Amino acid sequence: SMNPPPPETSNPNKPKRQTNQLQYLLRVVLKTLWKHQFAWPFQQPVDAVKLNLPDYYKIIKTPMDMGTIKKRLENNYYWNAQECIQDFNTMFTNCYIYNKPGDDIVLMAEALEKLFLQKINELPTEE
Ligand SMILES: COc1ccccc1Oc1nccc(-c2c(-c3ccc(F)cc3)ncn2C2CCNCC2)n1
Ligand SMILES: [Cl-]
Repeated sequence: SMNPPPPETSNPNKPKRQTNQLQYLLRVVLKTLWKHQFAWPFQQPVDAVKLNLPDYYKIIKTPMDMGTIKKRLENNYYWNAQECIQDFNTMFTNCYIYNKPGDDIVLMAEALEKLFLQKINELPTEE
């Protein structure tokens, strides 16, 4: 089945702001996750056509990936850090819903998620 368009990453009509926490989410969290050895399947939308997963977008109706998150952060798409954190969590959750526990892709997600949680533990206070 066709892939859907990727998630919106820029909205001219949606107010913008920079905060310490959003800067940290881009320059620390996204950066560190991106460089992880297991990051590659998470760096762009799931290409269900290429991967021959005709049921992927029948099951997953709230897709997310780190390529989209990088753009949202760069485009100052988020008003607050919680919106961005939610996107990371959605990305991991989708992986867990579609796949079986113990599958390689799930172990990979779990490694990134642990790293993610470690980094959000050190989220700066919104000074
Ligand atoms: C470990 O990745 C792969 C393994 C074998 C073949 C291709 C692979 O690449 C890949 N790229 C993007 C997504 C996925 C993926 C996701 C996926 C990845 C990220 C995400 F956020 C959500 C789902 N869920 C399942 N898969 C594959 C499908 C083929 N059989 C092995 C798992 N795999
Ligand atoms: Cl596996």
